[PDB]
Amino acid sequence: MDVFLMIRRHKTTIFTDAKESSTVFELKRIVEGILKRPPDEQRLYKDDQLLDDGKTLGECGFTSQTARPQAPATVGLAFRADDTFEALCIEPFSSPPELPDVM
Amino acid sequence: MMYVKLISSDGHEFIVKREHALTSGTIKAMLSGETNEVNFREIPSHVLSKVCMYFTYKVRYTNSSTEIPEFPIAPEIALELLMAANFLDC
Amino acid sequence: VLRSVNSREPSQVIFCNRSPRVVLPVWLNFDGEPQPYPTLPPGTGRRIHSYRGHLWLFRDAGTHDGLLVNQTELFVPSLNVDGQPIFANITLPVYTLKERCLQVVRSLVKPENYRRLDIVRSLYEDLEDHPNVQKDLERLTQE
Ligand SMILES: COCCOc1cc(-c2scnc2C)ccc1CNC(=O)[C@@H]1C[C@@H](O)CN1C(=O)[C@@H](c1cc(C)no1)C(C)C
Repeated sequence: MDVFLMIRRHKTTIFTDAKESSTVFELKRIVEGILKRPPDEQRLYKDDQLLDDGKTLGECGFTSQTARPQAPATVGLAFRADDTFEALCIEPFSSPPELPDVM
Repeated sequence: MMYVKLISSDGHEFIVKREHALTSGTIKAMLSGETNEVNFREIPSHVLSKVCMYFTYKVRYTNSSTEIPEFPIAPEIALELLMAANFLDC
Repeated sequence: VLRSVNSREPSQVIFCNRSPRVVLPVWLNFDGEPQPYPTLPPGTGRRIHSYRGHLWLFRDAGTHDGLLVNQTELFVPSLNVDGQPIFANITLPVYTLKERCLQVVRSLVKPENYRRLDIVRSLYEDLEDHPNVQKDLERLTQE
């Protein structure tokens, strides 16, 4: 069962899909192919919670019912900077303007 | 698997599958004119993120028999998203 | 060209609304005239009596947005095999992002105030060109 995700770090957002049965480590291998950072230099999160490599995406709360193509679930990403991992930081998207009077 | 980077007016970088981005004929022309990066000086991240969700939704549900859900659009972004969709031809 | 064949051969159909819209079924009569039939609320189905060779199309009853039936524009009732009714699965199409945006904007702004929106003139005309059956019948005729 496919889950649709947004892997987000700072001002980077990766749009990708994965199996609900696939693991956090397998998702780190996906990120490695894109951002060129090995899985040992990555930390994946669901909100403020660090995810375990051996856990499936379904076990981490990424279910097909909550990670939809039109409304994907967010996976936080933090990279290892030399000795220590940076704090999880996700830059918010811009704020829409005020709705015009006619709307 | 080839990916492309779509950069919003406010500097957010969206990495999407090349096949998904090619939903837009305008994007296809900007890629086949770094090398797999397109900058959108007029499209902010609250609009460009939604365009990427549209590409995922479109590729997933096109020619599909599994009941199609509504593509959600918040009223606050509808006007700029309409303009982006018109420029992108999608 | 687009009209029902007067076969007089019954064909039992299930109109199954697998969309979030209120559905307006439209029968193309023997002269090609669109005839509206009772509406179907979202997620509901109806067993209806139709005929082989007859032509149907389905729209959102409030806005006239086009819908798909068995993945295509037109539904033609066929031969019932072993008394099984034909399913007419009505679904939302994958609208273009532009058409989907035009739908959302039309639902928030009164037609009088389309001209007050800060958009290019072509987009005002796109908003005013509301979905319609006659326009689609002419599009489908030319094709
Ligand atoms: C039977 O009581 C009135 C209701 O009739 C109906 C309601 C519905 C719908 S569509 C959504 N909800 C409902 C309930 C659908 C069908 C019907 C009745 N069924 C019909 O009206 C069918 C549908 C279409 O094929 C034309 N037709 C005919 O009967 C035509 C006909 C007769 C012969 C001979 N050849 O064509 C007639 C109008 C000239």
